[PDB]
Amino acid sequence: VQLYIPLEVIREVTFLLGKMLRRFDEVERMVGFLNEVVEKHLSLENVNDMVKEITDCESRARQLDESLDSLRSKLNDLLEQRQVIFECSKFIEVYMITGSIRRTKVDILNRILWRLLRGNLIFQNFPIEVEKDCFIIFTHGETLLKKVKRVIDSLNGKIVSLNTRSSELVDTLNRQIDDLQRILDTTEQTLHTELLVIHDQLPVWSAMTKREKYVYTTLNKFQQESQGLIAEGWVPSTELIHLQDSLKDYIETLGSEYSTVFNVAGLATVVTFPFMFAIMFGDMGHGFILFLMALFLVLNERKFGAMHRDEIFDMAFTGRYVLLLMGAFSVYTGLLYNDIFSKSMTIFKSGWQWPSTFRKGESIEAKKTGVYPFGLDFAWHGTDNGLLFSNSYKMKLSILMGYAHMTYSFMFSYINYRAKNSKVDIIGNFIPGLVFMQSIFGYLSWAIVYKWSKDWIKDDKPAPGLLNMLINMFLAPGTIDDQLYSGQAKLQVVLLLAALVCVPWLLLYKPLTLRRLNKFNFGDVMIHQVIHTIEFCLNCISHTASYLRLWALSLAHAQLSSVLWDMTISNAFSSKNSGSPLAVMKVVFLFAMWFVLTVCILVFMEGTSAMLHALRLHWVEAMSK
Amino acid sequence: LTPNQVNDELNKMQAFIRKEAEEKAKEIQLKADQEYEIEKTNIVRNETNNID
Amino acid sequence: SQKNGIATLLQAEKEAHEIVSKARKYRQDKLKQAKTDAAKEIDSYKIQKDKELKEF
Repeated sequence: VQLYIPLEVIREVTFLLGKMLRRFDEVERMVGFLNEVVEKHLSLENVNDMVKEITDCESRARQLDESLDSLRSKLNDLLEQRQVIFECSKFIEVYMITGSIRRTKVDILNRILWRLLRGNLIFQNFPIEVEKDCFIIFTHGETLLKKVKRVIDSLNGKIVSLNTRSSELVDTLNRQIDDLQRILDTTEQTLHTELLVIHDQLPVWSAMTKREKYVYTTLNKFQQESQGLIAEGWVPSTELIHLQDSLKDYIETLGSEYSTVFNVAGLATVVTFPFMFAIMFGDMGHGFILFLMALFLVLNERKFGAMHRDEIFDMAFTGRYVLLLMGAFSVYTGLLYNDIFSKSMTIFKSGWQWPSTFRKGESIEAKKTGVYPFGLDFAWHGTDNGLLFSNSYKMKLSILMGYAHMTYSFMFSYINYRAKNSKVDIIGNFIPGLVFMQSIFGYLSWAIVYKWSKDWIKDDKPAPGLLNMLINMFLAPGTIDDQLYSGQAKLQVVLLLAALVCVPWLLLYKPLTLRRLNKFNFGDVMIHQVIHTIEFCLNCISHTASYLRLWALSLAHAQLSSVLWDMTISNAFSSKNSGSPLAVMKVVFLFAMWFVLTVCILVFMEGTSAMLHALRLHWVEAMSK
Repeated sequence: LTPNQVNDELNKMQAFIRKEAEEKAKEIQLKADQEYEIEKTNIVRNETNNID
Repeated sequence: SQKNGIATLLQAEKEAHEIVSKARKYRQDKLKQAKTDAAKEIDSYKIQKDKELKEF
């Protein structure tokens, strides 16, 4: 859009747009000086009279600080002169030069005076307690006495000649140390009196300048053509009517009759992201721990809101409601599985009974009595082929839930093209996408359910393989080795032709009917639709195989929680030494080793990976349809 | 907002614009009356002293 | 009536300028008059002096 702001209403429109320069650089420097002194120890008139009290106080604070550090230096110049008298009357009590020097130059002054006077000196040093040092020279002779002083005064040594007494200058110097220390105690008291009205006022003086400089930096970006600024810049289309309703009401409510000219997926995430998390993170024990450490942050969200959060805990507390749902769904799905710290729950009645009379150590099967009511069955726990059944179940679970997520997020594209009122986009992208996706992987997801529906043992029919059914649906059409339903060989040809007819149709409908409605770059539409067709037909295969990470990370979580239990607390269970101190400290130490490993790996450094994988399943597999 | 409301805002704005311009122009011509008299007074006094 | 009103306001500020200028020209003229009417004011006082010489 393009605004036109007159000069009468210019600051008001700029401060309105802010809510919807060397001067304030200098004043920013002065507020920085006031911020350094404390650490060291609006209308135009309402800014113009507060910049006055910034400057009028910066001046007195600078002169009072510069009359304080230069007075502290004069104090130390007398405290260094008292010590070189105290440490050189002591040397006589145990042609000589006495003075002060920095400690880093004592050795180089010793070497220069030893190279000047060839020998001929007795050089001492006594540390004054920047760090400094005293020195005594004993220049034995003459004619170099004014030349030793050109060594001392060159590298900033301050000679202290006394020539009267070591007890009469000390009184006249202590009569100045305290007399100047009282001036320190006066001016520093005045300093701390001045800083009281400033330390509680700097967040106003600073925050005025930080936004006033920000106003003028933006006002430099405008045009200034014909005694009126032209503001050209970007605004989203949702906020156009908000600008045209807020700028119109504001210029009229203040008078000044010269009007301006104004020319020109996280809502399905809220359930699916914790649920796609929970499919990978399936356990009632780890899920209850994560729900509990989330509910600790939800119930304490008032004490943690008014608190400084570092980045990791700001990440953890900003999402205190993503983790509550990620625990609440993990309890549900780990009650669907029998996985409570990788153990089973014998809640309901089993659908499998074991034989009563069997030899010890032999391999036995179970006879099917019924079906387990809610969730997976608990007679698959200590089972040799239980992992094959869990592989089949979780693979087909991942296929069906990825199919459901993709065909749910693909309808939002139709709702978008319907809200845009573009039937060309509907018939060019949604329908050839719908009857391409549903004719292949909708058929796969239907075939999984239909194989689950049939018995295949009471019927005495071979159970078909569904991998080499979809392999043979594209390679050898019409040839069905294991028949899955009546009329399969002729319906799969119809579905194959319905899928293959939408590869030219999705690629050729929209550019050839945008070209027909111009009777616009045809090269920018045809190449884009070829890329869209290749990308979509690739991704329909590439995402239904990428949703199998819901089975991958679930298998990884279940097997790691099993082989951690089996290494830690399956060793602690023994019917020998019942009640012994060693046999109970064994259980204590192995429970501690189990619990810290579960919390450190299987919650924090495993559920974070499950969280990020349910995140990329939204960012790519759902937010591309 | 709507055509009645933007025009109501217009009427108010030009009312202030026009009024202010009237006051500003008034003060310049009011100082003009005055400056004519003070200057005339001085010029006339100097000459009357030469004449006298 | 949005872009019909903007046109009225751009005009009004121009008019505001002009109203002010009309007064600004008037002020400059009133100063020139001060010198001229002061020059006319002196050849009426020179005859008021000559009057009282002839009377004398």
